[PDB]
Amino acid sequence: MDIVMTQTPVSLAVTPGQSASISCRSSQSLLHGDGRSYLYWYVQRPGQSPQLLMYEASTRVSGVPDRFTGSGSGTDFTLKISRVEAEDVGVYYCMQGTHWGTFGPGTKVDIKRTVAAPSVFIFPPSDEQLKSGTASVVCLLNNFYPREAKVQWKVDNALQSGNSQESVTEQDKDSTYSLSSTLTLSKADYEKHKVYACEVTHQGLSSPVTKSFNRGALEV
Repeated sequence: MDIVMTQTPVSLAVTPGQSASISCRSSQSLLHGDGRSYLYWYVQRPGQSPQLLMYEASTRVSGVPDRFTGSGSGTDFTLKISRVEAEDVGVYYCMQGTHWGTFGPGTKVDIKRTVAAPSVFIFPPSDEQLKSGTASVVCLLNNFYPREAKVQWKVDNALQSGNSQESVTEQDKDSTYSLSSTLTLSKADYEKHKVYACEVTHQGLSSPVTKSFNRGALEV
């Protein structure tokens, strides 16, 4: 009698770094006389052709990351991921080896985009730009989520507004953003002040972070 394969769950969403384990079930036992159960695990990543991950239920294919392990015998099997990584997105199918048939229904492994606080850094202007008579101070926000972020400039601890421009990258595929905030002053006005600081507000930060530097350059 031909074998019917079923998988659970239909889908799961996890954060990179978590563990996971999906299940596969066969309508008939896959156990052979040699004590081995002929069960394959495949993954189909977006746009790619299926890739073999496991054979004989518990033997990982050479080259497959060691985060993948397999277990099970007879009619019930599991694929285990000790640490889910971003590149594990895809549909995971099981397939029995007793006779030629279709994949199981598959389990789509999604990956949740969590809140990521930005890494903030400030950059004094270069002497080459100061020669042109213009000073541009840059505050960089690297790889954050979600998009909403506030950058408040302060010159000698005076709140600034109207002399800064923001440039954000397109959404990454990590779905994170990177942003630059450039405070532009004349060379004369730049050398009129000592402390330059950017204060970033982002829901990934329990409190707003301030990066500063002291002209003449002490980074605080």
